[PDB]
Amino acid sequence: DIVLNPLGVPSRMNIGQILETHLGMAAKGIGDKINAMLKQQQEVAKLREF
Amino acid sequence: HARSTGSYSLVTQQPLGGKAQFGGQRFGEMEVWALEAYGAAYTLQEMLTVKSDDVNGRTKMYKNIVDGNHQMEPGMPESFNVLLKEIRSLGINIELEDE
Amino acid sequence: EEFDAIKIALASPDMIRSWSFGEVKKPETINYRTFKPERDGLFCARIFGPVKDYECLCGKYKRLKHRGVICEKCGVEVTQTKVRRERMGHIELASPTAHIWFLKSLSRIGLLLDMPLRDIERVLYFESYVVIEGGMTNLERQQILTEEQYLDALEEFGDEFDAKMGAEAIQALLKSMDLEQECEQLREELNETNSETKRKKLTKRIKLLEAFVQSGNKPEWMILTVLPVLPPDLRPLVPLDGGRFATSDLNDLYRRVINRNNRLKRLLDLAAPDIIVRNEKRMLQEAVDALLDNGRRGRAITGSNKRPLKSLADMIKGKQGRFRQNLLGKRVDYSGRSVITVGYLRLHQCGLPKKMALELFKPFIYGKLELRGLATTIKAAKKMVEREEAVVWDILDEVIREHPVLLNRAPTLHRLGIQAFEPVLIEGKAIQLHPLVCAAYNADFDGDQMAVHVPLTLEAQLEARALMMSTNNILSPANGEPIIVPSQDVVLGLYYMTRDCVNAKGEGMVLTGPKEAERLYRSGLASLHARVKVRITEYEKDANGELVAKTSLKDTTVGRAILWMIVPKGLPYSIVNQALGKKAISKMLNTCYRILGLKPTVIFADQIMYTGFAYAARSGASVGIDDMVIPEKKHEIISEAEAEVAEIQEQFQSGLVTAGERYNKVIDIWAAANDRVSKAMMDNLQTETVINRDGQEEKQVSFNSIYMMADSGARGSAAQIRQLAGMRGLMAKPDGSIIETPITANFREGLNVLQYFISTHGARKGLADTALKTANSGYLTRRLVDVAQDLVVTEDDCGTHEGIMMTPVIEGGDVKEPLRDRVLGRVTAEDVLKPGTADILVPRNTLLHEQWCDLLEENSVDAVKVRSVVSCDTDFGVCAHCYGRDLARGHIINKGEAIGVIAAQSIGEPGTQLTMSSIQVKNKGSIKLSNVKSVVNSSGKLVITSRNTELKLIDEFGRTKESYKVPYGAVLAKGDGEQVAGGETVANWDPHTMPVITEVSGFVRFTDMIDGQTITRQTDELTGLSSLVVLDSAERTAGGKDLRPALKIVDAQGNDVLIPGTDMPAQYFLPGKAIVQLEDGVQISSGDTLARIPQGLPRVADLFEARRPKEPAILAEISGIVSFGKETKGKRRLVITPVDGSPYEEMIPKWRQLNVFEGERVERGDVISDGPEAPHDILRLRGVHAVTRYIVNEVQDVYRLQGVKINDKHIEVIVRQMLRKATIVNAGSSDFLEGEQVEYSRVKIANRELEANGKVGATYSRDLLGITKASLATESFISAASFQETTRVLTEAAVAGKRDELRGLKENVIVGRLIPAGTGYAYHQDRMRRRAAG
Amino acid sequence: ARVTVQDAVEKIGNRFDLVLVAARRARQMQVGGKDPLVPEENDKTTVIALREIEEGLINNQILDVRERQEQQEQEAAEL
Amino acid sequence: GQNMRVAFMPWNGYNFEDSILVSERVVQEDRFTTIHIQELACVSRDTKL
Repeated sequence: DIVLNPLGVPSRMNIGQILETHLGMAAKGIGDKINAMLKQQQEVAKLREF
Repeated sequence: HARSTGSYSLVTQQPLGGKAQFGGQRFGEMEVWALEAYGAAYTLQEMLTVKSDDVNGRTKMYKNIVDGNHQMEPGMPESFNVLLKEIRSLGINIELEDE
Repeated sequence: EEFDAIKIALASPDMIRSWSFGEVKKPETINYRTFKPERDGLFCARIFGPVKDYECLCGKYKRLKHRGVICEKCGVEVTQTKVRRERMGHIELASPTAHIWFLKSLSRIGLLLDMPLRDIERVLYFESYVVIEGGMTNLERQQILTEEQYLDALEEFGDEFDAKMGAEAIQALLKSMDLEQECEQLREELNETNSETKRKKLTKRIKLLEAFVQSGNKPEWMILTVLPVLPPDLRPLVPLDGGRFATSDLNDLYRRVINRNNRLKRLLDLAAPDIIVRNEKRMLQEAVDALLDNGRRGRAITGSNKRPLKSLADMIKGKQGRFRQNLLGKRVDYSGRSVITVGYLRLHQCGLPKKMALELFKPFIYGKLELRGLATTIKAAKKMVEREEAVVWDILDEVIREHPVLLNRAPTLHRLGIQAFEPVLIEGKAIQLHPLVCAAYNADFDGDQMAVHVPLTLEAQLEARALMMSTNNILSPANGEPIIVPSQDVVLGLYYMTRDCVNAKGEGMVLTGPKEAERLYRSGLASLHARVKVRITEYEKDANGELVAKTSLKDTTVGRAILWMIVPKGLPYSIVNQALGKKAISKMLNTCYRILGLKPTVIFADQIMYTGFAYAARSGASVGIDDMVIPEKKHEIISEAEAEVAEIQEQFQSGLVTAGERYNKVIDIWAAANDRVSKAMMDNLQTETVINRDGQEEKQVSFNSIYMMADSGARGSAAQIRQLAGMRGLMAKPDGSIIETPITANFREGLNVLQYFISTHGARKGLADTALKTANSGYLTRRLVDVAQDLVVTEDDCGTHEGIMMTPVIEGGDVKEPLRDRVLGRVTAEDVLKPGTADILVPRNTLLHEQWCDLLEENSVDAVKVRSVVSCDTDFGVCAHCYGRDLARGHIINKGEAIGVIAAQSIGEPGTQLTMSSIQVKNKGSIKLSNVKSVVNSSGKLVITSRNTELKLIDEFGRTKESYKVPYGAVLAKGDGEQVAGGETVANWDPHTMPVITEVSGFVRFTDMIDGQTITRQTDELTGLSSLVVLDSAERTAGGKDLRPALKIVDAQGNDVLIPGTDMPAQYFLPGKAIVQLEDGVQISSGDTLARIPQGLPRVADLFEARRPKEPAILAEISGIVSFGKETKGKRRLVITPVDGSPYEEMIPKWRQLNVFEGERVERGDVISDGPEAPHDILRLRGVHAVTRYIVNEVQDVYRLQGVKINDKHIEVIVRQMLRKATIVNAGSSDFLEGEQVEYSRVKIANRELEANGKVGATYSRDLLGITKASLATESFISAASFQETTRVLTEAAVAGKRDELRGLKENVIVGRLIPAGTGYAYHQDRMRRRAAG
Repeated sequence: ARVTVQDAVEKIGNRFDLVLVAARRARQMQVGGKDPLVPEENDKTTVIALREIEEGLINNQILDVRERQEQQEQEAAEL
Repeated sequence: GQNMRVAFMPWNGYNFEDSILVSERVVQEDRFTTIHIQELACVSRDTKL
């Protein structure tokens, strides 16, 4: 839903935004797996373990 | 913001500034340098003659614009008359040397 | 109505009474119950006019029933309310009071009366008497008097003498003075004594009195007797919405003055004691002074809010005065403001939102609706546009069409800040902007606002379309390079698509056209970057205006074939057969413009932008964390640096190395480690791509996105990747020293807390300088453009004589700007001929375009006489042939435009960007010596005995390649005319030991060497070869210091050995710090020594300010022998004894090293004392050409250091206006030494030596001022009064009685007339022919 | 022409004279009701003058003759 | 503020100089929708008329 220019990263010296992007993607992937498995309700203990 | 014809000041009768009170942009000093560098005398003459400082100039401009005739009639700026009166009241004589 | 000039003078009481329609007596201003003004108050409707249009106070005469009758019930005349803005009033002052401008401004009455200011101030304060006239000889005129001896005079004489106090005394003094007697007396007595300290003051006295003579301006009007008052409208007391009032402090000042005036009126007839009358007069004077200028003479009179009250002078001066914020720059109508946004638009189209479109052109909508007949009346049209019906949009779609609109972005640095675009209606809120123009605006899409203006009249539309359209503006006025270069994304796409990959797809396939190549790419059967064979038909215009085609087959990548659909049938294929970087695109755009034309250039640029955006979108490039590679040697280099860091720390703690040496070693090793890390970074980043194609392995150019964005120049640089992935160098703490502990880590690995804290120092300092110095940049721009007001072309060619010699900048280092570009666009001043004699290319004037430049660079020409702006002989302007061709258009400049404003903007715009022993030959050539006093040393080699010699490297053609400086008494390992290769140490000299080497050979016996009075006996404690020691004045005995210790050369018989070929004696004089090497009895040969003598933005602002350097270099004004006279009396003295002329003597600092001695001969304009040089001295000794070259080179150095290119012609034009004053030394038509204008002197001598008169005129000398003084010292007074120090120029033009013919640009800008530039010139030529014809 | 004004300047000789001559032509073209000697082909008021001076039909020397014959014939009609 | 997906890719020049390209979905679901409250004052006085 959001498109940003890539050339604005290097000269601006702000690299932490790339790490933040990767961290956010990883967090959303974890949450996506959590909700995907939640729709089927395998086991309360399985959710606890995960 | 966008102004066509609105308020005018009291002492110098220029259009005011600020969106909240509906006033026009300030045609700053540097863009005058740029425009006179270009060489478009008429454009800056309109900018500082018929837009802000002519009581009977802008009225005639509006009238004949509504009449479909975009003809310009010049006039002495009011902010120059106030300057003349002030400098005369300061005690220094000043006259407009007519032909 | 129409006028010709403006008149300024003093106001006599007669006309101050004439102007006023009445006089005020009542301090009241308005009623409280009602709101009608009172009689003879500050708002009296009788005096100033009716409050409401065509109405009287009571109602007897109204509604134009009586046109101009005066209502007898009240006494007011019925007319418009505009007369209130013009009617004036006066107040009769019971006691005369002194004007403040002519008292504190430096004095204009102090000189006129020749009295000290303190005495006048004492007299005005009722403290000391002044004798207007004394019958007896005991007293005399203008003698200050204390009370006790005043009473003594009263009892001694009484009525015989006349003395009194107050401003009445000053008025009587002015009355008693006779101007003509002083005029004839001071002028005559001035010539009797040449007291140079008093010549200037006497000349000023004579000038002031003669101005009073021929101005018709009596000094009696200097003291105010009746005071004018401002019209009520300009000092409005108007009601507020909340039932309160607000008024100007002028009302308070007038109330105070009138109150104490009538109080003094009552006290005068109350016969009160004179003490109270003196007090009341003092306070009357104080009040009138406060009214004229509050915070000038005493304590500023504050108001109810404990703030100083704004006097009417404060309303006319400063940044807040009427001149700057209300006359030059004004608020404007028919404008709007919005936020900026990006667009697919054409180059001449701007996205205007619909909501503001109807608001701006609303009067046009009313008119079009009236003419179209859908609206019966104007207010019906107003209702319709309020209802925004579809018809109003139907009108809008064509009302805006073909109607340009001006766009502005504050601040407007240079001429390109205002651009005319064709509007295109868009449904949104923000102004859409074509991306290519952004670089022209220096605007980035991060919330920056934009202003939109609309021209009304047909002339304005024509000017906007023909002159202000963005298509017309491609090249900078500063220099001819393009401004429409694609910034970051188009170049990225082009650099991506014009690439070569060795193993991509379908490589080697042979094709016959670009169209099927693009269909292959769209089908995906062939990669974008793949080597193929393509058939291409290109064109050339070798014939005289005809295009001829050639078809061939070339090996190229797919993208270079696709791009061929864009080139407009006029460029060779080789121009699109590269990687297409930033510089490639810029230079190919320039070539396309200079070969084909203008419209194909803009069409080609638009298509380039479209295709670049499209393929940049098609490709896809991102910034991943893995792209930030880290070389594996970083920590190894860190360890291999800290090892010797600890080693150096241990050495320092041992004590065998000093702190400074340790600092130098550690900074050097850290710099070496940083260089190694950066080299590893670039090695890992530039050729990281290793790929195989039907082979083993090959390294190609990197496919990393970071390398693509760095190499192509779209954004950033390879130096930035050093801090991106490597250690962030070393930074300097704000004191000035550089921290020896660097930031070994990088952004990718993160930082330590203390590392970030250290970097914050540099970050905050960098922010601070940017935040501060832009104000100095703006002030510099204002001062530059102020003096560059009226530089407009008046003629095409004045037919002047030779101008300025031109040379490349090979001096110092490598050739930075060759003759190719430094003369491109100039016009020669003489018949320049090729190195082959009698081969002339120019009839003393031609336009040096690229072809003539190629012809001359093919030849070995190195110097040309070109026509300069300063050398122009045109009066009140410059001619085109003295100036050169335009840079915005490329052709010769046509008359009408203004050069000063554009040049000042060009040199002021980059201001915000520029905030901050042996000689080795480098290349093969012939060694030449310039102005050499050659001599042969004891070893037979060539050595130098002068300071004015330079080393030159002549190539095989004859033109010099390198230039170097060789000092006096140096040793050279080569002679003159030696053709030697580079890499050899040719010249050698001790950095400290300055020899006194003898050019002749003979016996050396110690002469004039008396021990115990001039020299001391000291011997070397190790070698023993020593002689008598000569020290400076502070260390040697004063008994023998009268004579300079001279060591002449003698022979066996004991006679002086004269110079070979000359009868002048040859002896040397020994200054201080001179210890003779050889002993007595021994001799030296030629070239051997006798005694060894051991040894940003403001930087460009001070040159235009003509600041005197702290230690100016002293030069000689005449030739001849240099000798020394007075010794050690405050400062030394230097005599000059020329061949036939005079004893020119002046103070010389003995504490500074000299270049010559007692026995030397020096010509005029030569370096005697070292150090920085004063431009005033350069102009005084050498011609204007020298100072022009000095200024242009010095200013160009700073701009070169920051990598900003400016055509030189934009600099000396200011110098052209910088050299405008002259000082007379002769007589015949003017005073003895008054300053005037050099063109005025030229028009004075244009008849004094011509047929009108044989020879009576005077000879002059050019003068150089500061930029501000030159701006102020002009013929017009409004031009100076609109810039700075308005009070001083006003008060001097008043007494001078000047008039201004309205020649300058800003003069007509203030007056509202047409500005004499472009079309305004075409109008003023008609007006001047009219006034010539009467 | 319409977007560029190159070939008109040769018929005139200067950049600052083309605006004046175009304005003087368009004045009588609009308020004087004069039919432009260039075909209109759906063009606005201040562009047909530019096109006409591109094809070079008017000039200051010949813009001052047809305005004098009309006034002399008007005076003949009155007298 | 909010948090959403983001890709670093130059799209047709609509992100030419630090500009932001936005999707219709975020406007559909009102992620950045804000609320503004203003106050207007009408004053009644006793004028001499």
